[PDB]
Amino acid sequence: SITENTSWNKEFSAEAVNGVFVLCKSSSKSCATNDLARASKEYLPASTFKIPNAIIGLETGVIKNEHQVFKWDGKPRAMKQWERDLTLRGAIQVSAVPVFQQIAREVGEVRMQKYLKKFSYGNALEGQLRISAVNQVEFLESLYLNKLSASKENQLIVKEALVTEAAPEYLVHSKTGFSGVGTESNPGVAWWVGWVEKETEVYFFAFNMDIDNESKLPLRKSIPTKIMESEGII
Amino acid sequence: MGSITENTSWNKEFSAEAVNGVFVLCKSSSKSCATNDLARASKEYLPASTFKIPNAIIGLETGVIKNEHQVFKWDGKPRAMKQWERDLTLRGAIQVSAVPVFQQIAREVGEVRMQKYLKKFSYGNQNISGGIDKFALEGQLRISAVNQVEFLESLYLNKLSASKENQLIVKEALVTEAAPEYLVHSKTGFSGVGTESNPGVAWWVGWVEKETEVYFFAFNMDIDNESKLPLRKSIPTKIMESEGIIG
Ligand SMILES: *C(=O)[C@@H](NC(=O)Cc1ccccc1)[C@@H]1N[C@@H](C(=O)O)C(C)(C)S1
Ligand SMILES: *C(=O)[C@@H](NC(=O)Cc1ccccc1)[C@@H]1N[C@@H](C(=O)O)C(C)(C)S1
Repeated sequence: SITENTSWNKEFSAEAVNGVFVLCKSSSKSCATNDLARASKEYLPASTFKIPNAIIGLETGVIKNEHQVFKWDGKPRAMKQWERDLTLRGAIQVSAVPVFQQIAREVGEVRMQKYLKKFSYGNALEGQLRISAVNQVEFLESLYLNKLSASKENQLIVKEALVTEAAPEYLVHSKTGFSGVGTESNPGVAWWVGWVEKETEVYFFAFNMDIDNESKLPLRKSIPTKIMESEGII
Repeated sequence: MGSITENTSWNKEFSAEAVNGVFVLCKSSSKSCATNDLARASKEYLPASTFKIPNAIIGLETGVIKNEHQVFKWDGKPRAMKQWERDLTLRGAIQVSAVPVFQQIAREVGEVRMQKYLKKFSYGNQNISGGIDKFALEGQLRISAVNQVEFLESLYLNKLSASKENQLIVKEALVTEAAPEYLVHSKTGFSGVGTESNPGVAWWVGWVEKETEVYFFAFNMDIDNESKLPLRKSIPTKIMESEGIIG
C-alpha cells in the first residue's frame, strides 16, 4: 500500500527536478511517496545492480568468499579509484564496473537471468532490464530479513559490504547509481537506494531522478536526506 | 601472531596526557605488530565490557540469543545508566554497553557452557569466579593486549569455534565508523575508578579494514578518574592518524 504526500513537492519544484522518493517504516506494506505514478515506473538500475550481482557472484561461487581480492590487471580503467586491487566492499563503494562486469561474465547470462526471476528483481548500466522504486524497496526488505533465495551467510556478507554510515544509535546500508548525462528529451537516471536501522525500527528508502545536467547530481542525496531527517529517521 | 617490535616514539602521546598504558597495532598481510611497551603488551587485565564480544558469540551459538533480529525488552524500571532504559537490538545493547542485558545472557548460558567456549576461544587466563555475572567486570578473568588481537583476528577470519553465520552477525554489530576508503569495528571497556594506589582499567579494542590491508589493535590504560575516560579513544586515534590508517 503506497500513499501520496504533497508536503515535500516544494523541494522538487524549487530544484527544477523530475524525480521520486519512496520511504517505508517497519514493512514495505505501508509506504509514502511524492508521485504515485513515478513510484512504480521502471528505470535502468545502473550501479544499484551491483547488489543482486554480488549475491549471485557469491551464490555461484564465482566470488569465493567475503575476503576475496579482485586483482587489478594493470590496464587503464575509466576512473582512477578503480586502478587498484579491491575487496568486495571496496569494489561496491567505489563502484568499480569492470570488477562486476567480470563477475557477471563468469555467472553467465542464463544463470543471472534465473536468480533475478527468483529475486523478483525488475521488469547493465544500459540494457533491457528496468526496475521501479517500489520494486527496489521490496527487494531490499527481503535482503534485510534474509528472505532471498540464497544462504543466510551470503546475504550477511553483502549486508556488511553495503554499510555507508555508522552511529551509536543508527546504521545506514545504501548504494548510489548513475547512468550518465543525457538529453533534455533522452535524460539519464540517478539512483540512491538503501535502508536505515534506528532504535528497534527499520526504514526502507529508494530515490530516482532524471539528469540532463551533471551538476544537479548531489541532489540524489540532499533531497532524500532533508526528508528522512524531518521524519526523525536520521 | 607472528612478530612484534617495540616502537618508543609513540610514548610522546602517552607522556603528553600523563597516561600509563599500552597500544598494540598489527598488520594482517605481514602477520606483524608494533607496540610502545613490550611488557604491558603481555600483562593481563580485567576484560570489562570487551567481554561482550565473546559473550555475544556464545549467546548465539547456544540458542540463548535467537538471531540477529531479537529485541531485548526494557521493563520500565530504572537502570544504572539512563542510556540503558529502552528496548535494544543486539547492536543496540552492544553500542550503549547495556550490562544487565548481557548478564541475563550470561545467566542463561550457564557456568559450564561459558567455560567450555572460553577454552576453545583461547580467551585470557580462563576463569569465572565470584558468580556467573561478576567475572568480566570485577572478578578473576584476565586478558592481555596481545591476546585481544589474536582473538579478534580469529573472529575476522571466521576461525573461532562457532558458525560463520554467528561470527558474521557479531561482526556487523561491532561496526562503529564507516567511510568510502575504510571501515572500523570496535568495542570499549571500563572497570571503575578502583582506588589511588590500586587503579581500574579502560580498554579500546578493534580492527580497521582499509584497502586490501587489515589492521588489528588493542589499547588499555590505568585509570582512577572519570574525566580521563575520553583518552581511551583519543590516543589510539592519534597514533593511527599519523600512520595514515583512519581520518
Ligand atoms: C553505476 O552507475 C556506475 N556508472 C557508470 O559506470 C556510468 C558513468 C557515468 C558517469 C561517469 C562515469 C561512468 C558507477 N556508479 C556511479 C555512482 O555510484 O554515482 C559512478 C559515477 C561512481 S560510476
Ligand atoms: C564495561 O566496562 C562496562 N562498565 C561497567 O559497567 C562498570 C561501571 C563503571 C562506572 C560506573 C558504572 C559501571 C560499560 N562500559 C562503560 C563505558 O563504555 O564507559 C559504561 C560505564 C558505559 S558501562
